[PDB]
Amino acid sequence: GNNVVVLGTQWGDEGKGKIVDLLTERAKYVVRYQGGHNAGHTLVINGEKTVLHLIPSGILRENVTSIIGNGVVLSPAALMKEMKELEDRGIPVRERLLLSEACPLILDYHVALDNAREKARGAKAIGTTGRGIGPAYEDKVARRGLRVGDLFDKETFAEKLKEVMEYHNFQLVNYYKAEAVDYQKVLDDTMAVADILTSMVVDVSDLLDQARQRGDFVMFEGAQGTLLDIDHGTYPYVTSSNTTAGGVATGSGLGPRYVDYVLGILKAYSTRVGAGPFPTELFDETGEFLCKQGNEFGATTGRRRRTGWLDTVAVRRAVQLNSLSGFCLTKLDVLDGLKEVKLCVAYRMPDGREVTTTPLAADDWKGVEPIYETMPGWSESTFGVKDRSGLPQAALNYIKRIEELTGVPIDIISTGPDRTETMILRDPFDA
Amino acid sequence: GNNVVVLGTQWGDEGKGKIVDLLTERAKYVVRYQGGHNAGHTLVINGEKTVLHLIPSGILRENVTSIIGNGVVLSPAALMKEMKELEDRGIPVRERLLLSEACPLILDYHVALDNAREKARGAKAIGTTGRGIGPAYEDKVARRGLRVGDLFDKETFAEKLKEVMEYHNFQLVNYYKAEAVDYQKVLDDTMAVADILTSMVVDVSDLLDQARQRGDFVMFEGAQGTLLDIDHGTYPYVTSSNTTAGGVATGSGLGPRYVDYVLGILKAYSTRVGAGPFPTELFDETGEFLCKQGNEFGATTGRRRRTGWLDTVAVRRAVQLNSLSGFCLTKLDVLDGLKEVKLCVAYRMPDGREVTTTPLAADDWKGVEPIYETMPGWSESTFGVKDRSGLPQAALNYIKRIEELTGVPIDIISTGPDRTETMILRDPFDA
Ligand SMILES: Nc1nc2c(ncn2[C@@H]2O[C@H](COP(=O)(O)OP(=O)(O)NP(=O)(O)O)[C@@H](O)[C@H]2O)c(=O)[nH]1
Repeated sequence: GNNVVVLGTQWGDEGKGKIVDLLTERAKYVVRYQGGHNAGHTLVINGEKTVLHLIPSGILRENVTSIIGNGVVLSPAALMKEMKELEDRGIPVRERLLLSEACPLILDYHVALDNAREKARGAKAIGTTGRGIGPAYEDKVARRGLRVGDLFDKETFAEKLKEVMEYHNFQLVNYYKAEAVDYQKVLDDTMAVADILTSMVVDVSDLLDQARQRGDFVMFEGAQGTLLDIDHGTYPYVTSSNTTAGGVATGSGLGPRYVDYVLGILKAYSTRVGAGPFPTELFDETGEFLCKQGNEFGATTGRRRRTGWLDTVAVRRAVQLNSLSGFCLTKLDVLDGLKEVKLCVAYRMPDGREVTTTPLAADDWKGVEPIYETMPGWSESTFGVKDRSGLPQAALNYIKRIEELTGVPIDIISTGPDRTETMILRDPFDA
Repeated sequence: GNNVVVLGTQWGDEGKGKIVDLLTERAKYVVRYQGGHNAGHTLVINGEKTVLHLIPSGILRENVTSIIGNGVVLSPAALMKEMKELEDRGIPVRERLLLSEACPLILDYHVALDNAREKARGAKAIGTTGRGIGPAYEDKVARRGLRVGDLFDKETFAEKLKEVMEYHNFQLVNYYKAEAVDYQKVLDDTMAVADILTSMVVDVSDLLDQARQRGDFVMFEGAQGTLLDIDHGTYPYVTSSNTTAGGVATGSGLGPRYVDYVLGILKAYSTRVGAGPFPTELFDETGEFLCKQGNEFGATTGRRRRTGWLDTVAVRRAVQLNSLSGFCLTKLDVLDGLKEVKLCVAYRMPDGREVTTTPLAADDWKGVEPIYETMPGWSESTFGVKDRSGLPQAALNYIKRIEELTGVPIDIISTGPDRTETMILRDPFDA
């Protein structure tokens, strides 16, 4: 179809950046519709390595318009830093990047709440919560937060700000016993960029509607894993926003019936970062092997992610929630050399009952036994292969099986970090 | 299509109850996916007139199953009230109703927070003092709240309740200087009906997928007006949750691509309750005529029910947001007797530009002048008419200009309050 959605179908880290980058070469628009400054996309800005957490990689492409829909919470501090880093590198950001007037603003006190909460709520251990995303979403639903559009009328901005801050400072001092955030500073910091921020504001919904009508290629990229969905993920080990493809309408303004193709980035094996149920998890040699061959490390205070086999049950849930059109399998090569490969085909419940659906209504994941299916592995490398013929039969059978168990075709296969190492069996846009 | 979404396209009060009752004769499943206990649907049963704000109207039907999706914030109190009302009028609710374990719970403290907030700074203003929908949504986003699914583990429920009730009581007492909320009571109030609740629990998205395979008729029911959507409405004069068709996916777990038809309920003229932009508002005898002849005097639900001409510029935004498939024009009869009739086709901006798209959700709305296209009216009666030949050439001309300005057909036309006072040109289910 023409409106393409690309998201992670598991618990994050599916390896979606390369796919996103490759699909941006044919797209007219790239739209972020959820999350905040946590996109995590590492790019090579002419020899120099750089990560982008807010601005879409489509920004590097000359004929592409990068859009930040109302679903993304925007820290002005974060955008300016990225804008400057990019413009410093020759990229004319301010003319390829558009924002919604409805984006919720993340200010100092928002981050302050997070920092405060992690101390008490969590503990003195890897408590990386410095961001302020959640609090921004919270103020949004409580109808007490600020939006980019509010910057258009300064007088009111200041009044609105003042009120939300006294409310927040109260909690900071009298409940968390943290410092208060200074009002004048927030106001001055924000007013300092108000004209920049609102100069990039556009009527996003109408814009996208015009593109749809003209048949332009529009790519919607999700930043977090499907199973981290606040609503359908594994509560409470979920993020502050909806991550499923259904979040595209709300977070961008485009109607639901306009999603043509939903590309689900699927990793060959599974990983999880932190607490949460993970039935296929491996606590042995094979695990350690996936972690090593896959380089499943943080790249920042990395404690080394949890590994395990591909969970077909877990993936069936994501097919449902996202109405997946096809998969893009990644890291197939990471498995190169395993005498045998496993894939969970069902969960066995404590009572004996076997299921193809993931746990609901309490009766938690606490005791699901994974029913695996053992496949022989392959020795012949799959790294770099650019055609289904370079792929050994074993590799093919495995892929073949995933398709059968899910009922969704693997339309793209990734076999290396570079863009040339990619197999396209269908193509999201022209099909 | 088998999956039908139905909602009002303006600021509510579009006359959708009748349509929903109608469409409910073919629906196998009727689902609520957004908001809370502010969805007023009036009905007659044991000769008495009963109003439901939570339970789906389809509860009257026998071979229909009603479902409250995870998108609805649920108040046990309000669920027991309606439940009992129906049990009393001989309807086996326990049998026909189903609920998501992911529905956030609304407890007394949430109502306290809401009430404290508006019955405070700026008493005579616009904020809260009511149902407690925003606080429950907020707890959900902060991830500190309780879900229907917590009722299974009664032990964990009681301590969880204590941790969160401690957090709000502090707020209530110290910041609002208000009565705290007795924990023992809330705990006792929820235990009293926990078992009742957990029995109605089901995996909703798994259930909606099976229905989708066997071809069952699923009607998704919207509760508020489209232009009141938290994100895309006439902010700040907005409601608590999302009101556009975008929430069916996040709100029920149904994949976005599986929505077949979106029916937008559309009143033949405009109304709005309370504060807020309203470009086509009347300040002459006509606005008084449309109110009196339309029974809009704080009748169905109001207090400040302003009246005006239909706004195609606003209606087009509604088309855009919901991917409208077809319109159902309601209260055609109200315009019976008018000399002329008007439609807003463009907004003149205070500067001077004449636009056709909704100005940004924060611009000179109170300062925008609507451009109208006038049309001859009809002395003949439309009321009661049950066949489009029986409608006057003037009427079936107005009908066509709406079609032509919105670019969406009107598949159903309501000519009076009786169920039989309806014309179904197409039927969302067969389309
Ligand atoms: N004359 C006339 N009355 C109508 C028509 N459709 C509905 N009504 C009447 O006008 C009101 C419409 O309200 P109702 O059908 O309850 O829907 P609603 O209150 O808009 N639904 P919600 O509040 O959930 O959006 C009712 O009092 C109803 O009897 C119509 O086409 N013509």
